Amino acid sequence: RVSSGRDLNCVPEIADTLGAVAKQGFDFLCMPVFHPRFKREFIQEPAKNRPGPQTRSDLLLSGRDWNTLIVGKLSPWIRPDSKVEKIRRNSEAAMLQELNFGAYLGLPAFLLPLNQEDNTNLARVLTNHIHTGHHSSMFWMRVPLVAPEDLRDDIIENAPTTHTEEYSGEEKTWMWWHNFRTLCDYSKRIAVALEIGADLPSNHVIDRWLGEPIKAAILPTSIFLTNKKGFPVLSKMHQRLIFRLLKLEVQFIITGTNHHSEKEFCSYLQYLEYLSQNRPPPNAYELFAKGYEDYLQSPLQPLMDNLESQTYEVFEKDPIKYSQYQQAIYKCLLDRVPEEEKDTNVQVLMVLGAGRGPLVNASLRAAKQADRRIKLYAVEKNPNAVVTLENWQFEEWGSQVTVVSSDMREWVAPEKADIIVSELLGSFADNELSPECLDGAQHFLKDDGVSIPGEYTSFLAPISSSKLYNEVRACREKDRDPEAQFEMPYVVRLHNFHQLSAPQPCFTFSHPNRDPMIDNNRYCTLEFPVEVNTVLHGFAGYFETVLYQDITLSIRPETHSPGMFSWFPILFPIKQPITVREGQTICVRFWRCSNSKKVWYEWAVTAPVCSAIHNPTGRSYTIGL
Amino acid sequence: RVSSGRDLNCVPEIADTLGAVAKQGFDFLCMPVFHPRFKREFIQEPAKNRPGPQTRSDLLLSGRDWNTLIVGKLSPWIRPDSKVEKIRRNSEAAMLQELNFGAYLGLPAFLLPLNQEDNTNLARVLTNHIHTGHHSSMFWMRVPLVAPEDLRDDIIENAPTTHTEEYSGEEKTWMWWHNFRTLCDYSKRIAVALEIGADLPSNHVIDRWLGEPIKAAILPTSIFLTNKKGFPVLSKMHQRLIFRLLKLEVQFIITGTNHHSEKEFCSYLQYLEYLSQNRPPPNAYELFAKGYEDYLQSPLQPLMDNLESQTYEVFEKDPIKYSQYQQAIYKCLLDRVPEEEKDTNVQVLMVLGAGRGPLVNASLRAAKQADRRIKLYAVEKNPNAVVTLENWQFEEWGSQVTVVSSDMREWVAPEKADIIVSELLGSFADNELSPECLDGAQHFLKDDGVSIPGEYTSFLAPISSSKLYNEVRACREKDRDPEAQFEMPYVVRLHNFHQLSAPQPCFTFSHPNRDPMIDNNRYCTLEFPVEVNTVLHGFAGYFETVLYQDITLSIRPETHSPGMFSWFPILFPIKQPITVREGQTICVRFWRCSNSKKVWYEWAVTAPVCSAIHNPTGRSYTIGL
Amino acid sequence: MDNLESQTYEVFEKDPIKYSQYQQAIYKCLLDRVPEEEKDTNVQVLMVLGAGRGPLVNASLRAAKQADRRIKLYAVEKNPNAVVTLENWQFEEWGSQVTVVSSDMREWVAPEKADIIVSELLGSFADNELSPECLDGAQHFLKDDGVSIPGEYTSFLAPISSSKLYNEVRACREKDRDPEAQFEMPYVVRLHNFHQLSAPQPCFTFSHPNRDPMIDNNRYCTLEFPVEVNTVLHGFAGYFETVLYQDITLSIRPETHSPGMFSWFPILFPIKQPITVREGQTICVRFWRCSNSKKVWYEWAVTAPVCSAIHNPTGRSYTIGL
Amino acid sequence: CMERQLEAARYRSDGALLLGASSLSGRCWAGSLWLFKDPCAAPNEGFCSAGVQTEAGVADLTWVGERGILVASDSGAVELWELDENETLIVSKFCKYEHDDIVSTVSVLSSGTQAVSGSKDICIKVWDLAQQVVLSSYRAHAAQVTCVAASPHKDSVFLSCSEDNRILLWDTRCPKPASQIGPGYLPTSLAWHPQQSEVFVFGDENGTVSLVDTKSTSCVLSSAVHSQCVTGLVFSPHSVPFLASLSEDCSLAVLDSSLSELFRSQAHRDFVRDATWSPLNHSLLTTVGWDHQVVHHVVP
Ligand SMILES: Cn1nccc1COc1ccc2c(c1)CCN(C[C@@H](O)CNC(=O)c1ccnc(NC3CCC3)c1)C2
Ligand SMILES: Cn1nccc1COc1ccc2c(c1)CCN(C[C@@H](O)CNC(=O)c1ccnc(NC3CCC3)c1)C2
Ligand SMILES: Cn1nccc1COc1ccc2c(c1)CCN(C[C@@H](O)CNC(=O)c1ccnc(NC3CCC3)c1)C2
Ligand SMILES: CSC[C@H]1O[C@@H](n2cnc3c(N)ncnc32)[C@H](O)[C@@H]1O
Ligand SMILES: CSC[C@H]1O[C@@H](n2cnc3c(N)ncnc32)[C@H](O)[C@@H]1O
Ligand SMILES: CSC[C@H]1O[C@@H](n2cnc3c(N)ncnc32)[C@H](O)[C@@H]1O
Repeated sequence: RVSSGRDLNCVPEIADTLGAVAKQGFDFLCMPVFHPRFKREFIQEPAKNRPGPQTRSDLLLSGRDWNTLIVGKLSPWIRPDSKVEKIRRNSEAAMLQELNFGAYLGLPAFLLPLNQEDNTNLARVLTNHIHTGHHSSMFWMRVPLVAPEDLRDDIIENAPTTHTEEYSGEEKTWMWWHNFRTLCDYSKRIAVALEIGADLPSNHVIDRWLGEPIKAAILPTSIFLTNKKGFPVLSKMHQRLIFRLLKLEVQFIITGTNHHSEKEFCSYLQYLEYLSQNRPPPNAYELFAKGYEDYLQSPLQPLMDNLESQTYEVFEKDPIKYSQYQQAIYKCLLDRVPEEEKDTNVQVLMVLGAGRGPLVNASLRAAKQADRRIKLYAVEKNPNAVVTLENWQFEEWGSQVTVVSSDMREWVAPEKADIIVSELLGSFADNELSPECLDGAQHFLKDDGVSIPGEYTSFLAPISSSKLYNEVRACREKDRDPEAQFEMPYVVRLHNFHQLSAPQPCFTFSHPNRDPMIDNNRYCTLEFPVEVNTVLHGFAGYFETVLYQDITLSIRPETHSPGMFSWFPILFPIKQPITVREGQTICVRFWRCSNSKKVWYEWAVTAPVCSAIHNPTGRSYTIGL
Repeated sequence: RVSSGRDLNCVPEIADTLGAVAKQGFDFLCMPVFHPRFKREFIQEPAKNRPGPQTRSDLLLSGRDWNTLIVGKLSPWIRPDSKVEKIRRNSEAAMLQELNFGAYLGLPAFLLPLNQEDNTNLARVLTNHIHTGHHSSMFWMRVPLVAPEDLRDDIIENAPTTHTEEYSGEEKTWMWWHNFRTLCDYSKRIAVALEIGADLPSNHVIDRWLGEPIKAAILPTSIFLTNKKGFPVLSKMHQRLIFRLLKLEVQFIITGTNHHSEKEFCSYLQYLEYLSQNRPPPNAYELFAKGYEDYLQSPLQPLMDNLESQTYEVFEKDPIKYSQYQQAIYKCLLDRVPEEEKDTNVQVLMVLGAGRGPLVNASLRAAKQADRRIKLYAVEKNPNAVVTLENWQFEEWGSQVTVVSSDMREWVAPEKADIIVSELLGSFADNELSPECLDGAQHFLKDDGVSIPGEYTSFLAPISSSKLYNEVRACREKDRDPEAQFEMPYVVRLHNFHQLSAPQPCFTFSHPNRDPMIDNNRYCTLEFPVEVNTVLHGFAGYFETVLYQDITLSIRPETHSPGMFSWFPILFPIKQPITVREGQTICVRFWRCSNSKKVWYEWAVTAPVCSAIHNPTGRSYTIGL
Repeated sequence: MDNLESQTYEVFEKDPIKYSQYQQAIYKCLLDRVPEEEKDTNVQVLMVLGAGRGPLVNASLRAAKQADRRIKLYAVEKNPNAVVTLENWQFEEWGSQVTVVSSDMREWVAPEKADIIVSELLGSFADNELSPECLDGAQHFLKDDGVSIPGEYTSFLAPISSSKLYNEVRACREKDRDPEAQFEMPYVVRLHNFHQLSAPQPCFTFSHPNRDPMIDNNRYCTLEFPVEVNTVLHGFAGYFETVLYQDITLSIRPETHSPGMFSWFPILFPIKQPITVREGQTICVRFWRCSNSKKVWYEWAVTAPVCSAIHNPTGRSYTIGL
Repeated sequence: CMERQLEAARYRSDGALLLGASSLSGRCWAGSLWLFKDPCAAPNEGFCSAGVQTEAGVADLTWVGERGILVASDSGAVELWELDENETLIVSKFCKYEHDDIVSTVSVLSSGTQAVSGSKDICIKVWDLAQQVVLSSYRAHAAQVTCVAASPHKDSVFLSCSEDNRILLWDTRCPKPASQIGPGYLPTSLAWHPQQSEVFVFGDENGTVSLVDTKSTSCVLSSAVHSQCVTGLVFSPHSVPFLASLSEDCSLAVLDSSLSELFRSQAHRDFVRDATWSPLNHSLLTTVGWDHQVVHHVVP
């Protein structure tokens, strides 16, 4: 299904017009609330006292129809940034009037254009309207991919079009948006209605937009080609852009008149639905992740708190993760004891952090797969899960598995293990304190012992997203620092964002740590080449892990384990967005800090401009040991 | 439908038991998460190291079944307020353990008993559990109407029951609750499971409870009588209490064994459903108000802001209000001009605040009803509604009605009116600035002119409600006074509350104000006799209004206009609850204050103890002029 | 909304330059309004709109004794505490000549019309103390040929650099309000540890009497400041100039500052986030003077070299009660 | 009834008056065309020779000969309506929806068989009225086209002005037909000089009327005539014509060759939308306005 609307500038009868466009199959109608040619005077007489009514009556539709089917359009003659003072004042008054009438009607969205560089007074009036009264209407800024001045025909003799390429010039429209939403202080009610032209711009211009809050994509009828049978179609690149927009779940607005006059008007919408039905099918990960798009999740405590039963239940259903663990254990058992010893040698395995016992059964299956003998310990610090473990050990496992209700850092082991197995990795690998736990546990690992995972590494990549920046900004809570929400990492299925550079490794940990001075504190500097103009809002974080030799897991996008839903990326925001030009380098610095009680990250951007050192001394985010 | 559960203390097989009680028709099952007889040691050996499992496995049910069908019950041997220190420590540890296991299972509610006076350490442990981790389980404090010590048989020779009556003694159980929830600081997750005995207490004890957060009513099988056919039934007073509880939408828990052993167990639940189907049918007001029960609504601005279209649409559908207005206008027209003048005399009517024109059509109908001539002005300050008015005047009304887009305080009238009609009354009558508006308008009323409404009066009544007190407490917002939410009135369909005294008149206004020094500032003192022990949390506010002679409107409960949904009561909270004993008098003081820009209320309780003067100088709530 | 304290009048009464300039303005106006052959036949109606404790009243008396012309004095004051001082002085010294009027000039129904109205309602940003609204409410009892002193005034803005003052504004965060409200209000401050980045340029201008049928004190202005150093912008300093009468002027603008005049310190419009400016770049700022029936406030935003957020929208952090 | 917002008034050679009106407020946003052979009786609906209702409002119109009427519609359409042979009915001939927005201006070329249309869709289109098709579609402007005006004698020459602050002289004989004639205030109205085929006049949104000689890109003369936007400019039929200027300040002005004011009228109470000179009495000037007034002025 496609949420699609019809844009019109001429509505003689609202009932007739709405019925017609609904019979065509559209879901909403973008129309003017005042007659677009009906200019109104507010200051000087006699036009000041023009007898009403000023527009059509709200009684022509029901409240539900107004609330669900009508999008308002600002009258085109309203120009608050005109250079004539009279026109400025009249446009201010008329813009306030039309916005107040849209709020009166309860319109879900209102359309305002960005068709020039200077929209300062427009932003002033819109911000004042937003901070006046109690209304919940969205505001769609209509902005084109290519400005009309850069689309005009080259038919003016003494004013030819500059055929030379300008990288930032062809991006100017984005700046029109960026300044506007900057003047309005990133209001969550101000979104983008992106208008697509006949000729698409270069790729970088289109790359800018996809991290922005696009709620609507406007498709004029003039951009539709004609196929062999006469139906309106789109070019292949337009289809690619439409697919990308469908992933963003924007609403599609069809404007202009019917140019394929042999066919009816519902053919354009039919072609849109055709593209939607013929979109690339989603993979298993995209199905598991549907619903979590750009949903922020605050930091949890892996040691201070205990996991709930439903959490184990859902994260137990990841077949790829546990099949990889089983393969790692199987290869390790085969490489640790030969076939001539398959009966004489029993291997001590210790599942450090067993939960409800998925790695215990993985070890059992790997032993039945390698035809080797194992002796199993299942250590778990969560007593609620220890109940599950002990019930399973009484009903199924038996003598082979020994359940140990303890912290691995606290457990005095009766013997030493040949293999220790754990799944303590967070989204940033070490952000759930796997190094500290495995360091506290490695004293009962044999001198020739093996840890699975063998090693892990975190990765960082600068991202651009007004959506996620606004989502983090909306996390301000009473009774704490008004900027503490920017000094903590979030787990989030990143979606409406723009990755600015390739992910680069940040922190690395190995087990057993063969160093006499085991120090898990870290300081790392990363340089990211940026080859577009953009606005940096934070750093996405992934990880990779070597379980055993070639057996690996990864949420890094380039090497992502197929269909593995257990880990979403992490997000380190920054308090203030940072402008980056083409060719500039984003230099960021990350610290892994700790004391005897807690562990936390600190991070700061040092190029192209310096940010404040975020989360100093863990004042906003720590991980309890 | 009735949301009903089965209480049990013996569950051999959770699958079998849940299937059986679900086949009986219950919606949930109250059971123990540990075996109630399975006492556990936490300090001294050897019982400290008892091998597990400590309870049954969470895998016996699915996550959804745990989350929707199981209520946990604290083990009966757990006594945190015991006088033996060993028992205190073991009960603290075991209570934390069982609450953490209930949170692990994701149980929607957990049951804890209040069966003695001192539950201080129980409250300490429960509060610490509430402030530990991230869980969303409700906590049902099981408390009886009559304590078991006051229900025991008089069969102890040397310890007879005191047959003398004690007013506060027979209320002791409520105190058990009141202290507990007071120690826990009115936690929204701590509710009451009220247990009903065979013999109901006197009426006042039952009166205490109905303002409290009761989420469950527990009905033992031993309290059910036996009718002529052998089915379990209840007494008439028990049926009355069950009806009152059904209005509160509590869940009903059936406990005890089957004592009507000729019938099955579903007969008790069948009788409950029978009572629910045979409940008194709701009136029109209760139907219109269903959904708004105890929903707080912040103060609006009748003059600073403009009303939305849907608001006019919904408040236009009140036939009683506008029929009363029509009758008032009709009687006034008949009493202002005789029949011999019915053609020679045209009456100037001015609807000061016309909106979309319901009073305009009411005046037209009243003129067609009295056979008199009228000249209509429709003054409205909301331009969005002026659009509706002018469209109606062009399509229907015509020359008779003159639409005036202006504030009545600002409008220079061309002539004087015989009758001015308005509907500017809020829930507290004058809280929407009807006096100021009509004072600014009465200069173009004829010296013999009539205002409809002729007069109005506000009423106040002290109320008791932990529910609404918690709802107001939850209105604390960042970036303002942490106690500003207590210094403003709310519009709310009061429901889970206890009216403590009869409503008494507060402020009165008449129109035209025939006084040379028109002063709308007021100071009033009200004394309310209280004939129960209770806790005061605020003052409910109603109003009455004389539109014309005997034509009246009222939201005062004793004289409420039938089926009129336009006005909900108002609520003036107080920052701190005030204890009131039987026979004491609640003395409250209310000020109506104003300057040139705004109007606000100030209020303070002066007996039996003094509160702080609420909303001084309008620092938390004003009504813009 | 508030009334001035006695010590405030006491200290701001001791500015000899300001009141000598006012006296000179009144003297020149009296000489230019009535010839010598009329010096005895013509009495001039003077109205001190906002008299306080009566420094402009005595200035008018001295200017009349200096020009040898006759005057009839009204001293209008809305602060009753100062009206006590005025009435005690009128009983002890002034007498029949001065009529004390305890009222707001916007509310006072004048018995006659004035030849000259004199006021000192100017703040650090000229119109930030609502002199335009007050004089507009008062100019209905000014003669059609009447004179207002001050005749006109103009505000000036200049971008500044100061980590000191930025930190001082940051330290003004208070509980129970917007954590960034302290950046959305102007401060009066003797600027010191700062760097003026460009020359001051005029912002808003007001004249009295306003000879326009549609008297509108709302304003929108755009200022472009050439910057010839690398720097960090933290806010905008504000000054003012005022023409009391013809060549008689007052000014806190640094280039034309009235010598030894301590009555007005500069004003400071901060911005929430510092803005980096390179050599040769232009700081483009925009200022709005907004109002409704109840209050007046300023809104401001930087639009070059990068955009700031529109500061103090709809007066959510700072208003001037009417 | 007749829609209140009277939009266009045009005198025919024989003396009749053509009125185009639109409903810019109320329930229905349509339009209508009217022909009065008695012009003094306008705008009475019972005193007209012919009248018809269109589907949308009339943003602009112009005569096409003696019986044709070309209409720019709010619906994005250009529609030709032909008058009756008894001149008692106005019947639609064609109605083509070729613009993606409101068609705001139309002008018949000197041959009388082709037209030029401008719209808020930023494009200008050349129409062959006989084949009822679009010959060419140009997108030279960067904003909505405020006005187009065909040259009175050259069939391939016309002027355009848009909100991109561009005034364009068009000769469709060149591979690049548009030429820019110079940034102050936006141009709104265009009027060719009836005798000098290389002189025109343009009004701006600020109330100024300027006279331009196309040989030298420089304002020969200009004058602030109105306080608000100059919405129209019409020359008189005199041997040496007078210039009628209408504006949103609700006033009509009549200027001479040097843009000096000879007549000033405030008879209108709303926007003055069109003025037309009587071919029978050259001192008679009929103006229409959104106050639904049809005023007949006697210009000295
Ligand atoms: C021992 N044992 N016994 C039985 C089962 C187990 C394994 O128990 C666990 C328990 C928790 C976790 C794991 C294993 C590994 C992953 N880890 C990820 C966190 O570090 C960060 N969160 C996310 O990334 C996240 C958040 C929300 N939804 C997500 N995915 C959606 C898509 C449909 C589900 C992902 C949490
Ligand atoms: C002139 N004109 N034209 C067309 C129509 C009109 C009349 O327009 C209005 C508009 C608003 C109001 C009135 C009339 C009178 C009542 N008044 C009550 C407020 O003072 C306080 N609110 C409540 O009590 C309240 C809140 C929420 N829901 C409630 N009831 C639910 C039960 C189903 C609806 C009640 C608001
Ligand atoms: C009618 N009447 N009768 C008797 C006396 C009067 C005149 O009464 C007044 C009262 C107040 C004001 C004035 C006149 C004019 C100046 N105005 C300035 C404000 O707008 C802004 N504040 C500053 O600039 C400021 C703040 C603090 N200290 C400053 N200077 C220090 C240096 C030693 C003093 C300056 C306040
Ligand atoms: C699958 S998430 C990691 C699992 O190991 C457990 N765990 C985490 N840290 C420790 C620790 N230090 N000692 C024992 N178990 C742990 C957690 O309770 C969870 O079941
Ligand atoms: C039915 S709620 C009261 C109605 O009267 C209007 N109203 C309220 N105050 C005034 C006022 N002072 N002048 C005119 N209309 C008013 C409101 O906009 C609303 O339509
Ligand atoms: C010298 S500061 C301005 C002086 O004029 C007074 N003033 C300010 N506004 C008004 C007003 N509207 N009407 C009368 N006096 C005023 C103040 O109280 C102060 O004394």
